[PDB]
Amino acid sequence: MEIRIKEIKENKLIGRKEIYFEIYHPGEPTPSRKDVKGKLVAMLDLNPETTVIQYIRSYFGSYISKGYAKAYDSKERMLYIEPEYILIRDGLIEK
Amino acid sequence: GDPKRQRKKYETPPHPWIKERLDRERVLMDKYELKNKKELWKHETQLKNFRRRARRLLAARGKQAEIEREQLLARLKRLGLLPEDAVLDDVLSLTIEDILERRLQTIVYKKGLARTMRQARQLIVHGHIEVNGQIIRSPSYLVLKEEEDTITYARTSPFANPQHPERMMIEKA
Amino acid sequence: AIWQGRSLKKPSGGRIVLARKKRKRELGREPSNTRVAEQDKRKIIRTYGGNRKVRLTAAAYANVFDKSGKGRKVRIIRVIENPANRQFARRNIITKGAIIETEIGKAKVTSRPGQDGVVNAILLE
Amino acid sequence: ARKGPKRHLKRLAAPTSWYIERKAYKWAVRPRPGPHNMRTSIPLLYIVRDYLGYAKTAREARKILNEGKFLVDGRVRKDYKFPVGIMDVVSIPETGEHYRVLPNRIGKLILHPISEDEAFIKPLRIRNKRMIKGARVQLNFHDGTNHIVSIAEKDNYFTSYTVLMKVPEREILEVLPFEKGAYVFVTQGKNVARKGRIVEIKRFPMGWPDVVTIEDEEGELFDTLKEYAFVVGTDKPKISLP
RNA sequence: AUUCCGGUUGAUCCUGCCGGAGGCCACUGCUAUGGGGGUCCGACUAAGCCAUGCGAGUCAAGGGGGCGUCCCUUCUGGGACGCCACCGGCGGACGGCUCAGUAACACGUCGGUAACCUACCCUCGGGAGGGGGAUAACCCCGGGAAACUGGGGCUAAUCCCCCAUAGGCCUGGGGUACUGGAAGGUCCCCAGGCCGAAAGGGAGCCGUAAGGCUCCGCCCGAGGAUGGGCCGGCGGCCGAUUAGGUAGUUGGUGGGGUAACGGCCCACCAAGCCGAAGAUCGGUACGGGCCGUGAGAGCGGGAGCCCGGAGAUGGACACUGAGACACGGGUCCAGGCCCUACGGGGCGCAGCAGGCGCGAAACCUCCGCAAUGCGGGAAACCGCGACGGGGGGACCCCCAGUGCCGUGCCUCUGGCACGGCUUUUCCGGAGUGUAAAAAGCUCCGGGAAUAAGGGCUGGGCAAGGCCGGUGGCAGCCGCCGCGGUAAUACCGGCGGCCCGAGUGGUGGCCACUAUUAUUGGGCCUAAAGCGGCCGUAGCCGGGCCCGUAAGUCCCUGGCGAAAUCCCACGGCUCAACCGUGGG
Repeated sequence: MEIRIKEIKENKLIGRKEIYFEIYHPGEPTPSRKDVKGKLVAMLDLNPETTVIQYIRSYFGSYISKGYAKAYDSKERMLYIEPEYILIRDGLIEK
Repeated sequence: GDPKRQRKKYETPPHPWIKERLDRERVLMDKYELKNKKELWKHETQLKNFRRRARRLLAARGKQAEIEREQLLARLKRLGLLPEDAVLDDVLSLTIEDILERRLQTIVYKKGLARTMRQARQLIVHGHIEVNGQIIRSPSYLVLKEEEDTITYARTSPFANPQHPERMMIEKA
Repeated sequence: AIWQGRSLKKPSGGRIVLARKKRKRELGREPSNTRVAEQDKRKIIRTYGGNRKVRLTAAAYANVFDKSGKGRKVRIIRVIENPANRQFARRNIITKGAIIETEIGKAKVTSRPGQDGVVNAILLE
Repeated sequence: ARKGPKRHLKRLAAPTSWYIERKAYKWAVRPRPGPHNMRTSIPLLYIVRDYLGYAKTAREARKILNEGKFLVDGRVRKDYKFPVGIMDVVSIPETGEHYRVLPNRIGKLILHPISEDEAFIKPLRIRNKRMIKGARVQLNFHDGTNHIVSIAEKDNYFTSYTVLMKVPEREILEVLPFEKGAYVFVTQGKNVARKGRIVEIKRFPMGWPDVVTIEDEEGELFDTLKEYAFVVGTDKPKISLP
């Protein structure tokens, strides 16, 4: 699986950066959220504890899976802004 | 009033049993390996809509009329039914066979990725044919001229291996 | 109550059947028969939209003006004539068209005591 | 069955001047009463979320707004139902972005970027003039705002004139009169978003509005309503309207 | 596709109707492997009746209390934050459901209100001075079967009341400063009166104090905005076996009332007003955007989505509020139910599910406020059977499957035998998806394995002169017509044809139908010229000259919401569906 970043936006009204990317993975299943987040943090040199993956969407009959994620400057702002369900899904919140 | 109801995109013959129409449609279905008569009627309706648009635009004057004429010609050329130098007169000369030739299964058979039209339909339905880098599983899809040359086996299907016995059998034809 | 809505008859002469119930906004109120008395009596009415109306039921004084802007607060004795009704003058009822008598003379009313809360009049020279 | 004011608004009945998907959802933000009409206004929530994309959900849009990070004209606005209309300046001091709200050629509202110096000017068309207590003159602008001047300056302002007003301090910069050759910009009608210079003014009996003829940069002559004609300069536009 | 075919005779040509042939909606027999998108599903008969659960709450940063924890000087009393109900503020007049009533300014459109109200919100110019009063919670005592509710003590407020001023309303005499197309309007000066405000309240940071700053707040005036009220011109259904209707009825003079004009109402004056160009009366019906059909003209429908109007078992009334004479608030009458300790006390699903009845005819007594919106709050945030998600259903559309290839056989449009191949679908699994699930999507293991029925077979109309049974009996038949011992027409067998996850039956609408005829039908003999004339309205009208632009044509501003309809492009695989532009 190869990750290619299609768009980076710097939102500072909310202290975050929005990342739109794609995963090229022919002949393989949809990558797990853990693996996607790990590779994204490794490539972008981000903080693992202040980044979330909004979604990883696999299309029909395609080897490209689209992906949307965010990276926050501060964990406090991350918790304040992001919903609880997405944090639970990403595993940041033990719940 | 009433809300919108999604109407059918194909038309049924005015008379269900006419010898000439029955024989002609039987010939077409046997040749092009269509599953049911509604596919043929859908293609006929597409043709008839094109001809109706051309007829309405021929006797129309206005800026919107010219824009629609140009758009219709461009769309037909993109579909690949008309030559690049065609005019509005050539639209009325189209036939059902022209449209039936642009079906994905027909183009697959012509390119030779399958031995027969039935095999081409099987490959399309099972996902062994890719459009661009994309897999499509609609045998009735009308391919576009701008891409017709990029149709090939999906890179993950067994038919992508020259060794595959079925691929060898297809090739030796 | 006093409904002040559409009439029940067409101008041609036919009848009209109501298609809806009476609405609270189309209701009126009983006439305020302002009478001559020894003391002023008035009440406050809350109207549509929370507005206020001052209704005079018994009137004792009157503000009389004489052709020059000068005004005097005088006492109302009796109603000489009230063309609005043939019995208002007899019953001492004050309305916008009444002609009243005061110690200074005859004065024609120019206000609406049922809507104003006061009685204003102009002397007759 | 209807007993009082409405509090909802379906997306399929939203004003045609908005840039909104009319079938993605069922409910739209009902604009709160404010400066401009509903026809030439849009709730600030849609600007924060859809137009600029700073937010993905109404919740975080409200969270952004409550921190006073969005400025309209020169005042910080926190109500997400606040209407913003034509010739309004939306400023985001944290980003340095300044936009002017203007109608495009199809009557829809769009945000045109402007400069920091321009961000402190808001033209106002004198919609009406009246008198108030103490013998003072009150001017009512196209956005519902009001100003007061002394009777000494009675003749300095007339209906259909334009006033350049610094904001949020509300100081009078200058007055652009409405005469021949005055640069104008159409804010409504079939000729919306078209600019030019005044040519002639025609009046009619009864309450029928006066009609003004305008000449565009290409020399063509068109017509519109005198109230639709918005003055923006004397010979050339004093503000950017592309 | 701007269409025809069968049927009146021994045979022919006409007029004329019936049937065949197509599309759409409702019910229904047989049958059925999937996946997507959508504005589908107790409208037709009963706007008939309902058990149970839910469908409107929010605010501790307005106020006083109670319980708990902590910090405590330490009998004192002070400070916090958790929970709790109470007063108090706002909302509950929107959203949701149904089409009864209504032939009407109810609806659509274009204009008026210079004749008017508006809580929430925006801007500008000002103000917040002095007093008073209870009462909830709490404590004591209770009753009533319940529903409910009495007495006493005690207190606070953004609770209530009063005083002052600012301010509102009327009227009279003056000046003409303002918007307007035009002032019973606005503004300025005098005169007489009536009405008549506020919470400098709360929170945070500072400051020794004083005092300061920020946030959310209160009151008056002038405008806006939102939401309305009212009014005018035009437009849209049938009956003459319904010809005269009206009597506050038409208009006026003066008043009352209304937020506002108005016979809306009152007193007084006259006889006016509507009507064969169809008043009144009667029948039916929510109006429109739109939907069905047709080459079009046109005809028919106008339940689901949007705007507007009405209703909350049938009527009539009122209180609070900006907004109601108010679906889940109140009073009474009429009808139908329920508890009762018999004294009394409650209720009406045309809200989401569910039940009874009615019927030919219509689903779960499910999960969440995560997305869109609404109310409340300074905010976080809480609530919402609105909405979002799933469940059941041959609701409408789109894309597919029930295998493919090679060889050899055959009674060759296909079945079989051998050897291969694929997994859309099927089963199991890992991820991704969802608020959580499920469905979809990528991948892995198995395997052609899990998947075709319905009508018809004389013509109209594609398909059999084949075989067994009945012998004017059973039966078939939209129409012609067939069956009487030789049935290609009935029942079945074997063949064959049309569509195909659909296919048939019944009712309705359009075309067929130039059998409603403006386009565009007929009246000598087939239906149809008054037995004949004169004339009222209406319709149709000789030639030339001049004037107006009502009709007519052209150009140009303001309109006729959105969705729906057509075209191009882009996004869900293409498509249905959505988005951006043009029409």
